[PDB]
This record gives sequence, structure tokens and C-alpha cells, in this order.
Amino acid sequence: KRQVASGRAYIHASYNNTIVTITDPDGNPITWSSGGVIGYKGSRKGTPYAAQLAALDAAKKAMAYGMQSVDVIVRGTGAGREQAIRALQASGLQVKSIVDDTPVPHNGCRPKKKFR
Amino acid sequence: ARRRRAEVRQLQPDLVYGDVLVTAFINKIMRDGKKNLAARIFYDACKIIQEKTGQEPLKVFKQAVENVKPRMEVRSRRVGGANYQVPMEVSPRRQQSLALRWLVQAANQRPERRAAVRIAHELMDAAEGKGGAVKKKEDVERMAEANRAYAHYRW
Amino acid sequence: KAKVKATLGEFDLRDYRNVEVLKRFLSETGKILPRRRTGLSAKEQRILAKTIKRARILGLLPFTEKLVRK
RNA sequence: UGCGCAGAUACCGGGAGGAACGCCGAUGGCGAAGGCAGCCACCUGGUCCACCCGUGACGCUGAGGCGCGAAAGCGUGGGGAGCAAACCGGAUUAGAUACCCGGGUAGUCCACGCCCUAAACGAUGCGCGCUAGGUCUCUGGGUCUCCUGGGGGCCGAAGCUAACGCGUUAAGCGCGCCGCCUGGGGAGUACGGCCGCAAGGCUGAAACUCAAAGGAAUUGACGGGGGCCCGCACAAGCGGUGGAGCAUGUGGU
Ligand SMILES: [Mg+2]
Ligand SMILES: [Mg+2]
Ligand SMILES: [Mg+2]
Ligand SMILES: [Mg+2]
Ligand SMILES: [Mg+2]
Ligand SMILES: [Mg+2]
Ligand SMILES: [Mg+2]
Ligand SMILES: [Mg+2]
Ligand SMILES: [Mg+2]
Ligand SMILES: [Mg+2]
Ligand SMILES: [Mg+2]
Ligand SMILES: [Mg+2]
Ligand SMILES: [Mg+2]
Ligand SMILES: [Mg+2]
Ligand SMILES: [Mg+2]
Ligand SMILES: [Mg+2]
Ligand SMILES: [Mg+2]
Ligand SMILES: [Mg+2]
Ligand SMILES: [Mg+2]
Ligand SMILES: [Mg+2]
Ligand SMILES: [Mg+2]
Ligand SMILES: [Mg+2]
Ligand SMILES: [Mg+2]
Ligand SMILES: [Mg+2]
Ligand SMILES: [Mg+2]
Ligand SMILES: [Mg+2]
Ligand SMILES: [Mg+2]
Ligand SMILES: [Mg+2]
Ligand SMILES: [Mg+2]
Ligand SMILES: [Mg+2]
Ligand SMILES: [Mg+2]
Ligand SMILES: [Mg+2]
Ligand SMILES: [Mg+2]
Ligand SMILES: [Mg+2]
Ligand SMILES: [Mg+2]
Ligand SMILES: [Mg+2]
Ligand SMILES: [Mg+2]
Ligand SMILES: [Mg+2]
Ligand SMILES: [Mg+2]
Ligand SMILES: [Mg+2]
Ligand SMILES: [Mg+2]
Ligand SMILES: [Mg+2]
Ligand SMILES: [Mg+2]
Ligand SMILES: [Mg+2]
Ligand SMILES: [Mg+2]
Ligand SMILES: [Mg+2]
Ligand SMILES: [Mg+2]
Ligand SMILES: [Mg+2]
Ligand SMILES: [Mg+2]
Ligand SMILES: [Mg+2]
Repeated sequence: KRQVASGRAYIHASYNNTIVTITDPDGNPITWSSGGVIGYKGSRKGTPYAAQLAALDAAKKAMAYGMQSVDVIVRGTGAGREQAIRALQASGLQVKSIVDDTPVPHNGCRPKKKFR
Repeated sequence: ARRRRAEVRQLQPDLVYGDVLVTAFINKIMRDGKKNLAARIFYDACKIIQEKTGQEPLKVFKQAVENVKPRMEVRSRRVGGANYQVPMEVSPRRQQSLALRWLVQAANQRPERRAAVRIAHELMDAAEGKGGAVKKKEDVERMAEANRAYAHYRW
Repeated sequence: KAKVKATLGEFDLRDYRNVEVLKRFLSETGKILPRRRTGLSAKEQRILAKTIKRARILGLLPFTEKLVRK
């Protein structure tokens, strides 16, 4: 009911899960998927195969809105971060460009004890 | 084999079909070192498959073996506590032994009374896509593509 | 790979307003290239850093950028 | 556990607030020590180089005193994003008063005043004189393959050392002065004193007790340490035992 036909796809990859959001060129999302959106529940979400399916689940949902051109945005280190991208390129959606925007602080916030 | 490659034994060609795949299969049938018994079973079973079906028992034997060959299986690998079922390809040598063993094992689960009757019928079913040997093959190929989430553990 | 000082002219390391030269010392991201890649001396790197950081406040040089690759 | 249909997570825009400065960044620089990293301005200390100008032994160390002194903690008032003692939960576990997970108060930040400890470490007090070099580097001067200062490293002469190691940055050779040690436990405890709002600090024993406590190095042995490699050790595979009945041996009775 939109027919954007082009936009941006954001990949958020953490070690506990990978989730994909698909937006129109000004950034407002259209459809999305995750490791939990597909059947996986636990640590299986952090697997690259989950990232592969989550990418394809989101890609197919974007097809329903007519998406053809896709600019890829990647945020975070994690398994299937790459496997999510390689699933996007062969999803049928033409990948316009790939950019790594992962937010890195300038040492502003004290991390949790886990990260020190 | 910690040291060498453990070279494969070279079986004698068959006395009848001159084929090594037949001699290896006859061995899988042999029990307690009675090869004369095993060959008579396998060769009489060639009569059953060549009469009740009008094709070459040579070609059906190969056709039955090819259908039981699994392309993928699962293996266990210890990772962070309890291990996992890890899918991976099957060596062409391993596809040799597995299909033959499954064919002989499945034929002895058959109803038929006499041995050669079970073998011929199993080979006939296996060649047609059905039969107990193909079920084991299909069930293994189901283990792969199921734990396919662990395809990053290939090793 | 060549070093930045090697392919360059006689430039003022203290001029924070010359972006064309200062841009050459930033990476694909907004970071400052280490001495291995700038070919600059110890003192020259100390001077370049503060003048680069100066231009970052005037909006002439970026704080950080986005990598188009991978 | 928790959060989410009162619409989270993820994505774009806007706003608020606090704390910390990515790259540069270094094996680097600065300081007496603690310690000191965005940028700008002001105030300001130390320090190093050249000139060989001036003073003319004016020097060194330093019991007391005085000032400084990471963190944590204390008082008053602020502030409070993130982290997080205590604590509230979830798991794990034989138990979990823990490691792991979700929360979360003090605190961590600011001001003003206390507190005076530390593996406050180079476990090496300060000043000066002397004793092979080689190399890396920060920063000055120079007639700028280099020479010459002042720092920061690594090898190493002589020598010292119980040994490890130190070695023009001495743990060498000398001299001046301060502090400090005299077996281990008791004990940095008791008492008295001085200081502190408190927490506690500085000072600091005795009885009793033991034939040790310790340092460095050696060969082994061990590691839920590392590398390399073997055996039916595992894996791959084939037939077994464990069940039945019996034969035999042992336990027990
Ligand atoms: Mg998970
Ligand atoms: Mg274990
Ligand atoms: Mg709920
Ligand atoms: Mg609710
Ligand atoms: Mg926002
Ligand atoms: Mg607020
Ligand atoms: Mg760094
Ligand atoms: Mg110093
Ligand atoms: Mg220190
Ligand atoms: Mg100044
Ligand atoms: Mg000054
Ligand atoms: Mg004179
Ligand atoms: Mg005179
Ligand atoms: Mg003095
Ligand atoms: Mg004094
Ligand atoms: Mg004081
Ligand atoms: Mg203090
Ligand atoms: Mg404090
Ligand atoms: Mg307070
Ligand atoms: Mg927290
Ligand atoms: Mg916690
Ligand atoms: Mg608990
Ligand atoms: Mg419990
Ligand atoms: Mg236990
Ligand atoms: Mg004191
Ligand atoms: Mg002395
Ligand atoms: Mg010079
Ligand atoms: Mg020196
Ligand atoms: Mg040495
Ligand atoms: Mg000597
Ligand atoms: Mg000396
Ligand atoms: Mg000594
Ligand atoms: Mg004393
Ligand atoms: Mg004593
Ligand atoms: Mg004592
Ligand atoms: Mg004490
Ligand atoms: Mg007394
Ligand atoms: Mg007292
Ligand atoms: Mg009092
Ligand atoms: Mg208290
Ligand atoms: Mg105490
Ligand atoms: Mg000791
Ligand atoms: Mg010792
Ligand atoms: Mg030895
Ligand atoms: Mg060993
Ligand atoms: Mg053990
Ligand atoms: Mg372990
Ligand atoms: Mg064995
Ligand atoms: Mg085995
Ligand atoms: Mg028995």
C-alpha cells in the first residue's frame, strides 16, 4: 500500500541476536524481521543461519511493498553480520551501497563490568 | 590412524560380473567367514531380480546402491559443554560403505523367509526409491538441513 | 604505499584553515593517520594533531565518517 | 527473573541531562611524589639549550616543623547519564551467604571543610666526584656521514652480587648527611600519648610460644599451562560381555 520501490536496510548485529529493519529513503521503516521473528528462540538467534533467514524474511516482506533498490547499513559486530549481508545481495534486492555506521563512543560512558 | 593415511584395501574383482562393487557387497553379506554361502545368496538373488523383473541385475544393483548414497550426514563435536549435531558432507568412500551396509541391514529387517528373497526384493525396492535402506538414507539427509544452523562448525 | 609528507609540497603544519592539505592526513574515516602512514616526525605529528582538532571545531574537518565497504 | 499490545526492540527527526575524552597515542612527553590526555583564552610553576656577561663558596644533606598527598571513606549543600558496595531477584550448585544474568542504594562527579593510608614500587633516600662501549628514542645547540648537551630504553667493559641480576639513569669506586633493620609467631595487637566528627591513623610493647621463618638458584614431579608426536587411546568399523541357563574363580555368609 506504499510502493516505495527503494530505500535503506539496516542490519543490527549483536552476539545474542541479529535483526534487520527496512526503511524508505528518508529512514522511516517499512518491514522488519529478526532471529525471533523466524522460529528461533534462544541462543540460536545469534547464529548466522538465523541472520540469513531474518534477512530473507525482511527482504520478502519488502518485496510486497515493491522494493527493488536497497542501500545497506550495518551496525554491530556479531555472528551472521556478514551472513546477513550476503543473504541480502542474493535476495533479489539490488544492493546499492554498503556502509558500516556502528556507533563507537569517544570514551564517554563507563561500560558494564562485562566489557571492562 | 594417527600416522599414515590408512590406504584402502583393493578388493578382488567379482568372479561373475568382474565388478569390485559386487565383491564388496558380497562381503557385507558374509557372516562368520562363510563367503561361499554369501556369494550363493547374492547370486541366487540375481536370479530373482532378473526373472520377476526383466532387466539386468547388474544395472539394478548399481541403481539401488546409488539411491541409498547419502550426500550429507551429521557428526558430534564438543563445543562449550554439551556437544552438537554438526552436518557435513560425506566422503565418497564413506558413501560406498554406508549404502552397502544399509542395504544389507535393511534386507534382514524384511519379512521374506529366505535370504536371497530379501536381498533381491530390497534391491528392487531400493532401486525404485522405496525400501528400508532408502528410508535410513532419507532420514540421515533429514538430520542435515535440520541442524543446518550449525553449518559454521564444519571442521 | 607512499607516505603523506612524501607526496606533498612545502606546507604550514600550523595552519588549521587549509583543508585541502589537512584532508590528506585524515583516513577514510575522520581519524588521524598514525606516524607510519603520515611519514611525519614526532614533533610534526604533535603539531598536526592539534591543528587538525582545531579545524574539527570550525567544521572544516570531520569528527568521524562512514565506511563504504565490507 | 526482566522488559514488550498502555506498541518495546530495530529505524529517522527533535529535545534534555550528566559523565568521559576515540583517532592522534608511542616501547612518548611533564612533575618532587600522588599523579597529569578533546579544544580555546587567561593566570602560573618546574625544566633544558646557547652566550661566557654579572655575583664570588653564597654549598650539600636534613631530626623537628610546615605544605602536598591515588582510591576508598566522613560533614554540609548540590548533582545524578552510565557504572555500581549493600541489597532485591533469576540461575548454577551437594549447598551459592560467589563466579554468570536482570534490577538497584550509597558512592563514583561539583563546591567547601575533614581523613594522611597503599604493592604511595625502581619494593633501589638525596647531592657531588670517578670508571669501556654499542644501539633505539624524546628535546635543545652545532662548522648538521656526524659532533655536542639534557631526558627516556635495551645490550653489555671493568667491577659488585648468595644468586637472579646491576652495570655513566650503579645494585661499581669514593665522600657528606638523613631515615631505617637485628629470628618467626604473638602484633602493627595491649597500654599511655598526640591527632580525628567518625572510620581510624602516627607512635608501638610484654608475658607466653616455636627451631624455625626467609631469599635466590637446582634437578625432578605436577598443572582443569603452552608447543610437537606416538599406542586399538579416541574416532571409523566388526563381533562381543552386562540379561538367560550352565561351567569355573572371588566376595559374603
Ligand atoms: Mg540469544
Ligand atoms: Mg568439562
Ligand atoms: Mg510480561
Ligand atoms: Mg504490563
Ligand atoms: Mg534519536
Ligand atoms: Mg535529569
Ligand atoms: Mg592508545
Ligand atoms: Mg622524570
Ligand atoms: Mg604510578
Ligand atoms: Mg606555560
Ligand atoms: Mg613557563
Ligand atoms: Mg665569567
Ligand atoms: Mg671580581
Ligand atoms: Mg634540599
Ligand atoms: Mg620533616
Ligand atoms: Mg595537610
Ligand atoms: Mg586524600
Ligand atoms: Mg576521593
Ligand atoms: Mg560525600
Ligand atoms: Mg546496571
Ligand atoms: Mg549487578
Ligand atoms: Mg543472589
Ligand atoms: Mg536458588
Ligand atoms: Mg559444586
Ligand atoms: Mg606519614
Ligand atoms: Mg645507601
Ligand atoms: Mg639539530
Ligand atoms: Mg643519556
Ligand atoms: Mg642489563
Ligand atoms: Mg665481570
Ligand atoms: Mg652515582
Ligand atoms: Mg645488594
Ligand atoms: Mg619504625
Ligand atoms: Mg620475638
Ligand atoms: Mg616481629
Ligand atoms: Mg594498619
Ligand atoms: Mg604502658
Ligand atoms: Mg590509643
Ligand atoms: Mg576524640
Ligand atoms: Mg561507615
Ligand atoms: Mg585499618
Ligand atoms: Mg615476602
Ligand atoms: Mg622461592
Ligand atoms: Mg632441563
Ligand atoms: Mg609438563
Ligand atoms: Mg579434572
Ligand atoms: Mg576450561
Ligand atoms: Mg581400545
Ligand atoms: Mg569404539
Ligand atoms: Mg550371567
